[PDB]
Amino acid sequence: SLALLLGVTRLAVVPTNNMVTFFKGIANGLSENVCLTTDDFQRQELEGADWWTLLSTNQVIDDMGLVLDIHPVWGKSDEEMLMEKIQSIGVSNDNNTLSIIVQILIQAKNAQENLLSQTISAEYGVERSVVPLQLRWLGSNVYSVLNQVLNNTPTDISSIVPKLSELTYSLLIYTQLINSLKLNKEFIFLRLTQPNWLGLTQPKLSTQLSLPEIYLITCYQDWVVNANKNEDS
Amino acid sequence: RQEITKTISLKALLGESWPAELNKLKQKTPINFNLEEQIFVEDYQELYQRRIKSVSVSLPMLVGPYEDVCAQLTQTSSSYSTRADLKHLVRSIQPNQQISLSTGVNDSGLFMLNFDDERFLPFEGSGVDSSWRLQFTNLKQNLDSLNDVILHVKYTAA
Amino acid sequence: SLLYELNLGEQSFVGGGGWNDLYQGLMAGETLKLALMRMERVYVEQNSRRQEITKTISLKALLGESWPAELNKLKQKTPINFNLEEQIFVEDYQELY
Repeated sequence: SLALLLGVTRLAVVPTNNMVTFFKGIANGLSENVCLTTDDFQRQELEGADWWTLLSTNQVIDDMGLVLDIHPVWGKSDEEMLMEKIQSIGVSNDNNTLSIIVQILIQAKNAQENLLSQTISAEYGVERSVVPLQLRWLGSNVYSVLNQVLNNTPTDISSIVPKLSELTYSLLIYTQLINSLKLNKEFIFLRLTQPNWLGLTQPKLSTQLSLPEIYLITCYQDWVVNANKNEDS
Repeated sequence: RQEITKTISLKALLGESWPAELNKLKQKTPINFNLEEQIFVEDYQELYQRRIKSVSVSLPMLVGPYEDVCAQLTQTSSSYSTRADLKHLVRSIQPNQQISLSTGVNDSGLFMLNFDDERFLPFEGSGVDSSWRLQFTNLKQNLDSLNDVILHVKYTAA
Repeated sequence: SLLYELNLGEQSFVGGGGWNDLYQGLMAGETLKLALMRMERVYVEQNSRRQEITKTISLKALLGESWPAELNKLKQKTPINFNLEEQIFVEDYQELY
């Protein structure tokens, strides 16, 4: 198991067309009335998207400016960073026309995330609070997975992109990394936020893992239980 | 609240020089208005506050039951979308509403409704400080016998 | 009835196939509440007074005196045939979209 988890003499798997039924299941779940704002989601000048054309009596500027996407950080992430990012990019109209389009956007961000966190939890047996952190710590992005629908993954040819077919294979080994030992999300959240601050070396911003981490994170996972006071001190 | 009813004649409002000048305004332009205090307030008992409830129009003109009074009324209007900083259509209906005449009598000013509806009546909940227009449109192609225009208003004071 | 009575383009709230044959139709009703919620909100927005107009015409004024003369056939033999073309219904009045 330890050699497999360290990635030496790796596993073999079959690309069964059941995988297309799962990705077509994601595309179906995306398509049936979720009406998602993912239409060319991030990249600058977000033009020609339906939602703010209807609400144009309250604010017109659907194209915005720079990107509408997030990287996690410790202690406080959330919609305050999404607000500060759109507030920083040269909007002089600091009145309610700027704040209302944040409270219009929060449920539209949830409608992108909630699909994966509610569905893949029933494929692989992990809690919905772990899924987006597991996905990024594996070396992936929620939109990059959702874009494979636009790359015609739902087509039942017996071939799909490596970006899915090897990602899916890689997810099972990283699932054993979180079940051959059990740990809580705040550890993953710190490890994903700031590796050198946790105590790692700069190359471990990459997806790669080796024994000098595995000793230290395991002996931490003992010490956090062995200590004479509760979790958070 | 203090519900009040009011009426005015354009001949009585403007004086005889404007029914004379109307020989241009029959064809070239709208007729331009504002309900300023010297007729709406100073000629009546005083008030702290004022909000509209209904309006209507009658047209002193030589028009029979067999013919159409295709004129138009408006309050200065918009249908336009607000744009912030970062670094209309062919006689369509603007959401503020603009009443089109048919009879040349007060039922050209509102249709079907008595004293209730699911929705606010023309100018309901506005102050009287606005500006207004009368335009004949295609009625100007047979306009030959107009004499005066009569307006009616319902509003609440306090 | 919503899309006819407001004269509106497509929105497709009531999707077919909501039944289930692993779980014998469980949850196949709660989706109809959310369909009615998605539907109702179109009526909450899209109601306002459209430009209500009233009109009248005379067939003598419409057709001219040659047709009240030709009517000596149409009294007995045939219907009288019509179409509300623009030169009396629209071009003789203020324009519209």
